[PDB]
Amino acid sequence: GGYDTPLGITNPPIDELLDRVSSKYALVIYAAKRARQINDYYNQLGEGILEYVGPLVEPGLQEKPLSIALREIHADLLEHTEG
Amino acid sequence: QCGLPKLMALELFKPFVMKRLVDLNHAQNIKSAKRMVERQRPQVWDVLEEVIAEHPVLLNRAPTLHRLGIQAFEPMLVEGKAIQLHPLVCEAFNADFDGDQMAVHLPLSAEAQAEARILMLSSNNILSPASGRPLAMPRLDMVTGLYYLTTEVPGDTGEYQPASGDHPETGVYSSPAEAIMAADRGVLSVRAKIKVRLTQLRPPVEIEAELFGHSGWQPGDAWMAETTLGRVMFNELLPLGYPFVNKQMHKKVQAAIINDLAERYPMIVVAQTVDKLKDAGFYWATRSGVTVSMADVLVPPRKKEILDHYEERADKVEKQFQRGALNHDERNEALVEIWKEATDEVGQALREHYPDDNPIITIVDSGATGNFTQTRTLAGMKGLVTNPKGEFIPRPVKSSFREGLTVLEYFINTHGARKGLADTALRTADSGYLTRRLVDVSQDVIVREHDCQTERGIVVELAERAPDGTLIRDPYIETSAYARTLGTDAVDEAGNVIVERGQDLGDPEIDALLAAGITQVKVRSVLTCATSTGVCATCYGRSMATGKLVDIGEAVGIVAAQSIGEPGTQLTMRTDI
Amino acid sequence: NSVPGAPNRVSFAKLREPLEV
Amino acid sequence: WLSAASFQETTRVLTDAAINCRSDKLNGLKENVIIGKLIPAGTGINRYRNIAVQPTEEARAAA
Amino acid sequence: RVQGPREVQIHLVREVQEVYRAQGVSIHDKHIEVIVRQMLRRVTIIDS
Amino acid sequence: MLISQRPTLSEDVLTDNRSQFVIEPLEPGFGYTLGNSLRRTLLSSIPGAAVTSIRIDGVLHEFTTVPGVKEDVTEIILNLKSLVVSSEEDEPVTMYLRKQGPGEVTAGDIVPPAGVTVHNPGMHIATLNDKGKLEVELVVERGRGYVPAVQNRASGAEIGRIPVDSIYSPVLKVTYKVDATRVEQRTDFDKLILDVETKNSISPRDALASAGKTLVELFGLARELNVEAEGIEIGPS
Amino acid sequence: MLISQRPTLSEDVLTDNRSQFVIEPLEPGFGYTLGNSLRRTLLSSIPGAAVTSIRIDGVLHEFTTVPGVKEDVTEIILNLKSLVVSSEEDEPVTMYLRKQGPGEVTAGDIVPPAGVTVHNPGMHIATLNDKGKLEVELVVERGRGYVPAVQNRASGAEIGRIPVDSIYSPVLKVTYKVDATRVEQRTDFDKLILDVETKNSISPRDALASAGKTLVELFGLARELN
Amino acid sequence: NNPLSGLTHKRRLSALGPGGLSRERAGLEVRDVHPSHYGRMCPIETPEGPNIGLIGSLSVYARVNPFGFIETPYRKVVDGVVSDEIVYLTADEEDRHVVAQANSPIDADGRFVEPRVLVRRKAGEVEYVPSSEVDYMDVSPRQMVSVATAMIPFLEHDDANRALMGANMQRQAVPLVRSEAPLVGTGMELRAAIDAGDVVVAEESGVIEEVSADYITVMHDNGTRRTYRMRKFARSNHGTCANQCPIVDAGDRVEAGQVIADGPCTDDGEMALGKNLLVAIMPWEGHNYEDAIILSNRLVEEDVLTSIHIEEHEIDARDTKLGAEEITRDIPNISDEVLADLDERGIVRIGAEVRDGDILVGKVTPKGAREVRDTSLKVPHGESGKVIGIRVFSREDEDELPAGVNELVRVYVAQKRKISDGDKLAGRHGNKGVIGKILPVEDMPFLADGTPVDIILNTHGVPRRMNIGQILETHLGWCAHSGWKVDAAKGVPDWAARLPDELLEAQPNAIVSTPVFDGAQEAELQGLLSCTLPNRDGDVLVDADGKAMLFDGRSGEPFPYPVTVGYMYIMKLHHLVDDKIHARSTGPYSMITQQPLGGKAQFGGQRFGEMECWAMQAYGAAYTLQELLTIKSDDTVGRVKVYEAIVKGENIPEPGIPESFKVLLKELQSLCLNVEVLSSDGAAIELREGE
RNA sequence: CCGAAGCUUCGGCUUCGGCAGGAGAGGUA
Ligand SMILES: Nc1nc2c(ncn2[C@@H]2O[C@H](COP(=O)(O)CP(=O)(O)OP(=O)(O)O)[C@@H](O)[C@H]2O)c(=O)[nH]1
Ligand SMILES: [Mg+2]
Ligand SMILES: [Zn+2]
Repeated sequence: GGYDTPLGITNPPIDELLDRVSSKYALVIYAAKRARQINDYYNQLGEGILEYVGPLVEPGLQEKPLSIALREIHADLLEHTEG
Repeated sequence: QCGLPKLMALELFKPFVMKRLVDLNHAQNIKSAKRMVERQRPQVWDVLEEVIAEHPVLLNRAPTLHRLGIQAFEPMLVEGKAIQLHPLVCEAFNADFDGDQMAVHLPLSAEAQAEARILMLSSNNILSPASGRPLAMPRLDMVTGLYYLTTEVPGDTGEYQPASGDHPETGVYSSPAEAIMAADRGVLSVRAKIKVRLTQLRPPVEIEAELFGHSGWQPGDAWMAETTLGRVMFNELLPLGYPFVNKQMHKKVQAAIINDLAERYPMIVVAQTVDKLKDAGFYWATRSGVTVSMADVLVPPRKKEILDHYEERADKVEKQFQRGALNHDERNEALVEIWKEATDEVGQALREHYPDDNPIITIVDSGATGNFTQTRTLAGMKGLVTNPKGEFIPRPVKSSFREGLTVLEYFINTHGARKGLADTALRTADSGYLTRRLVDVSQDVIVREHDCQTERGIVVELAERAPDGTLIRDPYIETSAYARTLGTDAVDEAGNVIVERGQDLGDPEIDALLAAGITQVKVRSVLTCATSTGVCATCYGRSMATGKLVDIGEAVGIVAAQSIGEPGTQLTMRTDI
Repeated sequence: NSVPGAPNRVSFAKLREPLEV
Repeated sequence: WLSAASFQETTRVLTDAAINCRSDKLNGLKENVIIGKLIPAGTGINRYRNIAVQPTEEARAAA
Repeated sequence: RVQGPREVQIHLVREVQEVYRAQGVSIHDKHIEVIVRQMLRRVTIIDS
Repeated sequence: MLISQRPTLSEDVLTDNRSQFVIEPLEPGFGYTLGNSLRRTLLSSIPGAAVTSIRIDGVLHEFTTVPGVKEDVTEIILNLKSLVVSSEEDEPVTMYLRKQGPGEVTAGDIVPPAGVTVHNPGMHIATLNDKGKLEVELVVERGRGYVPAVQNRASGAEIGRIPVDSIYSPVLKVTYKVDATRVEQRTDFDKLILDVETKNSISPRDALASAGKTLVELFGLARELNVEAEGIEIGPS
Repeated sequence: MLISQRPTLSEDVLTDNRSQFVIEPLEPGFGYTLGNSLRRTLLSSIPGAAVTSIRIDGVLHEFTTVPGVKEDVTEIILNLKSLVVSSEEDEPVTMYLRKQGPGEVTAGDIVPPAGVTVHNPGMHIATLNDKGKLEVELVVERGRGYVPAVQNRASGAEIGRIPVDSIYSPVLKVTYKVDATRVEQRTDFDKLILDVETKNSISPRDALASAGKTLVELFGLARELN
Repeated sequence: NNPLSGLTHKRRLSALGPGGLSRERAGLEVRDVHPSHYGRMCPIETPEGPNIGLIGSLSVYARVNPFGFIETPYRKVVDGVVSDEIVYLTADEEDRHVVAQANSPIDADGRFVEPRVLVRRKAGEVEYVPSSEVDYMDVSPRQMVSVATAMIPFLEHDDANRALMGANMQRQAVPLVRSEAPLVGTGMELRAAIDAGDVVVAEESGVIEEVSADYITVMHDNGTRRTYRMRKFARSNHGTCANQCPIVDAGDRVEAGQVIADGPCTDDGEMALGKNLLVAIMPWEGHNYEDAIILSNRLVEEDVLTSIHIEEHEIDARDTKLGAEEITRDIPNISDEVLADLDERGIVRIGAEVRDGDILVGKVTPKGAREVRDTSLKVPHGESGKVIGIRVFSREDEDELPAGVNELVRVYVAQKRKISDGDKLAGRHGNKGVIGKILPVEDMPFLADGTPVDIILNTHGVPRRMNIGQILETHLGWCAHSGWKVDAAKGVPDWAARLPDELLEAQPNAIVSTPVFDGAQEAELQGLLSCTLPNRDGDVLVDADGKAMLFDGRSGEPFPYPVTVGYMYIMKLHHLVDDKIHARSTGPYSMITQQPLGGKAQFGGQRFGEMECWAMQAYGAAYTLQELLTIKSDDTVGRVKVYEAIVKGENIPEPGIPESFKVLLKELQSLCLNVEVLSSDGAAIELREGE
């Protein structure tokens, strides 16, 4: 599009995030299941050996795992199947 | 965005702050951090700026009459004890600023945060879900500012003078920057017609066809415009590829522009465009000179003689009643009719005197607020009023509020300001009951599949033909035929097909159908669905809130009930219904 | 008026009053 | 009886349900709200609640 | 009984919209059809 | 008295003739005291040169169409008023443009009068197509700001000296917006975000460098009535 | 044609509190923004002095009455807000008002320290009948702007000190008027006529010079590039 | 709240009670203005909620029969001439007579000028009869209004709804630390303050002997001496301050009935509920959008709108089972840091500033130590101010205390409150809004001489609400403030023919009066607006239309069009933002259904009602609703694990089952109903945990 | 669940102490 850069909670733009998914009800579960995996990786790295994967993209200074999950989704780095 | 007081955000975000305080070596234990938070030590005002970063909250105002009574924002820390609300959500919340209160709620888990950030964000909910019309639109002050800016005043300072002999065009400008520099010196007025060379603005369709023909590479192609400066500074707010408008911005025009932008562009440029329309509206509202005095409310030039001529006939009716000709209902009827003609004669001897610049005229003529009945009541003549039952009192109120009513007129005027106030506090009961009864019956209707492959349907009128042979568009076609799915192909005079089965009915399809001699059409409706439980997405049609097909799993029933119920209650409160 | 010590407040009234509240 | 008892006329519906020995299958919005479960609409339906997400092979190999 | 099921749905969806259109409120017809559909869903037994 | 927090200027080159200066943190209220006066000093104090009159040949009267060229006199004026020129003199000079033949006369044809220069010699003035000749006599003088056409009354010397407008300013569009920042527990601070767009004869950074030297001498007539007066010292660099 | 005449200032005295200043010839347009630039710096950032705490002997809070005075403490407080004080030292200085017996307490009974001078020796502070004495201890400080009351038990103080609001501005009213010269032959200019009225602590020509120092020192972070 | 509300409470006629009506049974015909209310009940002043039309106010001239029927006075007329004999008539006797109208032209002798007059016939029928049948006449034009409605200038120019709101909101104003009388008034304000009784008046004539801040001694002419005491900083029923001040000198001569001392909302004997502020009617950058208000900073630096609020608390010492509570400084479990205030008795010291958590009086309940508890009176959350007084009652010094208790202390705390964002302002005509912004005095539009304005009001709300009395009030207020003088060199002008001789010239800061239904016309205002005096310099800022040219304080250029300027009367309403802010993370819970408590005093939560669930179900948010209904309200086992997970940074757990459902099941089981929760194959689940 | 006090190997362990329902009236959006 011909928009200016979004700021804060409107990044990434949702009209492009919705082109990778079937509807707006599956994006919620997609992001909310990636965020739990990221948090588990963070909370299991300092204790023992785990099986999950860390953030596939470079994080910021203090970023919520939901933002990292959405940035990974927008970059076409994940894949999912529907029940 | 919203604005959240610091003393409220500290209490809402206590455990996240305690965790951050212990983690950042600002405390030793959880109890120590709890005590430090409770004592408001100066170490907790910096962690409570990255704790609340990108964490949405939910705002709610009562009564919640429809879906848009709850919305999700992104908090900001302000100074004070009040919450700051965006000017453009007051229509959806129905919130003025004379004492209202709202409540805040905090999502906790990942799923709740994702739902708040994706489904409920305010910049995603612009279109109304009951009719598909935009709700976050300029209104009130912004409408006056944008109607003043885009108004053409004939005979102003520095307009185009097509002179010869003495001097040339004298008023042609080579760029908008030169026009702005001239207007900063007092030589040129914003609302004076000029000719300016435009480079980065898309020409209208006819001009584009006449000049470029094949395509307009608007990044660097120059044309000529015959407009004002205000229209250029208005068109520099719309997206880049939007053709030049060149019209006066009555509220209807703004609504049409917003609807077109919403239906033809992504949902982020619309949210970015309303925010910059609001700035210009607010900036130009204060420099438009709308103000109220007592020398702007003018009286009708010759009211005395009008009233005299409409009073002679009334004493004639009175004499005829004294002669016994009429009973009592005939006296009443005739009085009422004379006094229902004089009122509108004053109306039509007032709507011409007023000049077309008077704030009272330019605030109701721009679509901001108000009617002309109020303007006639304030400066003309109030008219016939009602009695405690419902009948009209023969004696009229002939004085305006600008001259002041008498004791008896003021006393008889109090019978219609009490009824409205008792209905405001009694009709809302029936409205609420209706809502609650409608929600419960249609609570098991949910979109369950994508297509039932049925063949039944209903017949829709879609305009009728005049005896001469010219089609007349149906007055109610936006709420009966638009946003539906066809059931059978539309054929004409045993010829080809214009649209096919399973296509949405926008305005291009409507005009294509109308321009081929077809009136009756068969659509797919929920009344004839073959699905066992719930309904299917194709039969329902298009979702009004988003403008595309519906999503499997929505709760159409609640939506419908809410829709219906809301109008009624609102009308009752503001007012019949 | 009708009060021993009161501020002097001039009035626009054009009618007189035969009774006191 | 759970959805009808909370609308109107609690005593009559409760008496008739007691006499008839009715059974509730808990397959509506109101009942699922009352007992504390996910409503069968929006994100609470089976298709969306059982989504499985894992990183693609190329991204996992690269990082 | 006189006409049939199809004409009651037109009579209802029209008589309800007249009241709302008199005062200038715009509601799509697909919102009243959802509620009318639930008013015609049962059958009365004559003999079993 | 000290300021507490020293403001700092920073730039952000967007294009080649456009930038975005930011000045923060500014004490509460000083974002509107520094905005409008920098905008006005930027758009009406920097000197420069521009065309002030033309004398196209073949127009004793009616200024409608000139023989040979495919443009009206108003488009010739619009194209001969966007010329980025500069002159190192004092009194009016005179230039000439005489191209005869099928082609496209451009700004790389006005022979410079040893001292004045053309910085954009790629602009299109006209397209001589119907085998003719164009002869234009221009007068380039210096000044400041936007001066509207100085309608004269020579009554003889102005046989056909069409008077044009003069954009002497080297800056073309300035806009400013005051935002808000946070310094500790105190919000409601200020931040100015200018936006200067210039021509091709000056760079956007010499403007906010020669507009702080005609204002440190206009507000310097006040700090000379009593040198020892005590103010808000900003601090060391 | 470019002008060269550098703007020149010139003052005229109408009283000892009011003065006018003419600044010709400015550039066409640049006549209202300079006036507002100087008015917005003259009515905000000029230092002065004001009282910041009192301590009567016998009183503990500000919601009580002294015996023998015809006003409570909240009216002596609301009458001690119009005292025009001056100072030369950057440190709190304690004054002393001690009057007794029938009469009326004015501002000429405040024996000042050495470096402080009260400029209003004829204002009202209270009325005394033959049954009361007023012993006050005012604390004077210097500053800039308007600072609210500095709380008590948030500064390590006792139980008799009464904080007070302090306004430190020595300026009362400021306005301007421009006389434009829009002739032909494109020879235009402007002319600003500023009027500054100060209370009584600073002469009308030392405020213009504190605002000229502030503005000659804030417009210097722009010419730091060249 | 203020004297007007107290006076109005005692003149209320209520239609409910044991023998009257009900809020549900009452219909729509008992809440109407009957034509027989003229002179007996006020048709304007009535509540706005469910009690609309069930509560009213008596009129100023009305009086009650020895039977219970309200009367009203009339002037007897004979042979077409109005006499001066007053007869009181009830509503059942005035329907057999023709009663004229108060606003009727009467000549010098007393004969009607107009051939026909407007009268009131039998069944409230208004007619235009020829003036020869009249039998009675009204006493005054303000016969049909109450005591609070008769205080609004230019009432006949206002709609009924706006006058209703103005009359209701005049009773919610708070007293301010300094009072000032209106520039434009009505004349009812003097006798509405003496009759209320919050002032002190002299019962006899004499000279003043001694005046102080708390007593006045008056020596009568016969020899007797009377002394009057004052209430200094007393708390009213609603927490406001009631302070009385003397307004007499030490040698004045006093007549019986003269006002000796002022009161809460009184200025020199007349009621003053607000302040006079300079107004401009214009939009400003959207800061006054949708009924918001912009203020200046001069209203905070000069204490224009400031009010004292006093609050009270109390503790007891009721002898418990083992031993008995005894207030003492010895609170073992506490240290000596938070004990500096408490004197050697256990009570705070007059003058100590308290916060939220400070201990006021400490008590240790024993057992008959190592058995004492920490039961010390603390300051309820979000409250502060200096301690201004104590009152200790003990039975050892002989006092009547409720049996069982041995010590009852009462502490008072006062706080000076200023104006801020969110506070509600109002006028006398229906204007109402909260304060949106407070601006520096250099950012405000200013007149040609540099005078900033004090308040900005929007112009979009006036025409559509039909309250145009506020603009007339601003014009008259400017004329009264500046002062005027009418030239009579060539005789009195045509527009000033009917003006009195004392209104042809006025001084700056003059006080005027415009009665409610017989006041200043509009020709008079238009003529006075072009006669006002100049200021210090010979300049006239406001022209003949009442409009002035203002400068812009942020950019410096003048505004392109003239703007309306004037003075208006603004009051501060008792709806302050400091008493409405609330938030909660965790706190006290209920007992039967373990949901959060309700209310602001008990640190409660906010209800998530039925209508708010329909919006959630229509959005499609299935997880937010479940979390909002289980782990934030009722799930007892999940609340603690959720808190621990949030603190430790882990993931939020899965919700369980609410407790209210189990309470419902036991309720259904107690009515002999066999309700069970089955599984997919029978085998009813226990549903009691415990394992 | 909170507070006080001890052991404390730093995971925690021990002693003591502590509660919140109805009816009526007025008001804001
Ligand atoms: N559910 C209820 N809401 C109420 C009630 N009384 C007031 N209200 C609320 O007050 C609000 C009144 O809205 P308004 O009509 O005053 C807003 P508007 O700009 O139209 O005012 P005007 O300028 O007079 O046109 C209404 O929306 C309600 O939300 C009530 O009894 N019940
Ligand atoms: Mg409201
Ligand atoms: Zn279907």
